Amino acid sequence: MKEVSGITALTVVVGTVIGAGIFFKPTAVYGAAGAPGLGLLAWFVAGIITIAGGLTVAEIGTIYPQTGGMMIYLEKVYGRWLGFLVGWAQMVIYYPANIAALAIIFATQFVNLFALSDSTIVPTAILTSIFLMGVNFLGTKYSGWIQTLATILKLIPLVVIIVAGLLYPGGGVIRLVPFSVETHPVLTSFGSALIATLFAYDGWINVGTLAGEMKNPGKMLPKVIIGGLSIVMAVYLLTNIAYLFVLDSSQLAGTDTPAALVASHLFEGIGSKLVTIGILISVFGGINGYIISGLRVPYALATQKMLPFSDWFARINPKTNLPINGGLVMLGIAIVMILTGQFNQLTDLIVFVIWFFITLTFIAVIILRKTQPDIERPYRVPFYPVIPLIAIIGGLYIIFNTLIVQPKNAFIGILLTLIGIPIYFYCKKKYGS
Amino acid sequence: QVQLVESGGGVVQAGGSLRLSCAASGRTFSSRAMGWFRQAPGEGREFVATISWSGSYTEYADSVKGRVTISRDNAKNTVYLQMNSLKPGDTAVYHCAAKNGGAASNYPNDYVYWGQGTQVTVSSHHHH
Ligand SMILES: [Zn+2]
Repeated sequence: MKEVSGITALTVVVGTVIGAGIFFKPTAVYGAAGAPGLGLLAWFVAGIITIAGGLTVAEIGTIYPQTGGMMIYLEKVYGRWLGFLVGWAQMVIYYPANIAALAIIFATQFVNLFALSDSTIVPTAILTSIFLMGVNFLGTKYSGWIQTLATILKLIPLVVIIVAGLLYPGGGVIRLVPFSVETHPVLTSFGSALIATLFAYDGWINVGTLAGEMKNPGKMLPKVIIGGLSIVMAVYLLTNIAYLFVLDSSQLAGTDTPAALVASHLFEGIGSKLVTIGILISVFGGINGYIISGLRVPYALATQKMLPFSDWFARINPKTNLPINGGLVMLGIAIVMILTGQFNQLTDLIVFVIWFFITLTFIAVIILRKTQPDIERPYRVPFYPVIPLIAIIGGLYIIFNTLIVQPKNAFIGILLTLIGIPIYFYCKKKYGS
Repeated sequence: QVQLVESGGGVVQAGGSLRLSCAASGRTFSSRAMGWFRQAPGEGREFVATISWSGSYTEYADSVKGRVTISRDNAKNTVYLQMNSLKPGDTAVYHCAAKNGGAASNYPNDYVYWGQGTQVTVSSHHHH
């Protein structure tokens, strides 16, 4: 404990993960668990999964010190195609739906606060995404200016919700007593529950690039993933107890803006409005921060042969230093996704899709341990086979449980991942344009 | 506080070979990832190479893979770019950049310190 070099990194770990997740997901988690008790474990196990996932992905992250992440872990053990399919889905599914989902949910909350028509959600989701894509092409003056406040004023609506929520007048241990209900049976439920809590835990993957950047890693590096994601774990459980102290299972699942309602009970008048402003900020900072780290992918495929208009995609505008053309493609496919999907449907794709490759990455660490067990390992996954296999065990479990629950979602991501198999090979002989 | 100065690149012949050098401020170098980028007089920047702090990871762009080789001498705070089999579509100012942390990057925006760059002209017959 107390290394000082890494309490700075720990900031990141908490910040990368924490955001707009807890503020909107309960609606899904309780609408699937059908009981407070089962939903509350899903946040714990998903968290215990990613503390697992995070430590396994750091070994491959230290073998390959790079900011590219996965795009390169997967080429390096699974060949140029999987280095590609990773990015192809990142560029066509993951980034566009993460803009999309969040922009939708924003508008949703905007209409909830400034009590407006529930028709005018999509136009607002369009215009936030269109605005923030545009604003990002102005430069990292503004993009980053949104980010700094978005990190200050995402922790305050929480610390204010936990304090008061846990202190709610009608409340205590009884406010989570139905553990597993028969209307929502445990197995079908825990699969739709984990995939909804795992969206809140998202961005934990960035630990590979973090460990890449590290200097003399092990010293405190595992403590930073342990401590980091367990502070996130700690928070995500504690603010849920607060939500269940005010409302409960049926009620949370009821409005698609859960935290916003618990706000309006916890505080009367503008007090609770100041909390929802904090939420709309938290959502907007994510949208923007996703765009920010989104423009990186189409460009890295434009770095290689991998994309049809590689020259147009790789264009960094000499003014801003950003490949805006990647984001104009991602704005389009995000906009189709806002008009075609529904927030939870989308936030589900995202967990399924990414974990299809994330698994591969952990599997890869164990592969790597047998391909070149003489490569240099600055950080090595502790309790060696246990935890990567834990992450795999839980990883595998999601991709099978989403298949079997959401067959359409499992196919939209699969249609769109495998629509890139032709793409890859067209522009490998031709090399793009 | 990290000054970088590029060396070597001038007029060269097709198929020829050119070693580029980039001298950096010091201290911070051994802990920093490096990389070269090239800027043609119609385009913006473009990824060429990048190397880990320890020099373990290395990554080159599609158009320069196999020809060029990036390398660094942390003892003499320098990063090299050993280009070979040069084509006249290489011709551009090769700026060498620095960023923070060991992880190498293909992204120009990661890079915070940037050099002035050395002008390279690959030809088949030149005039002056
Ligand atoms: Zn002549």
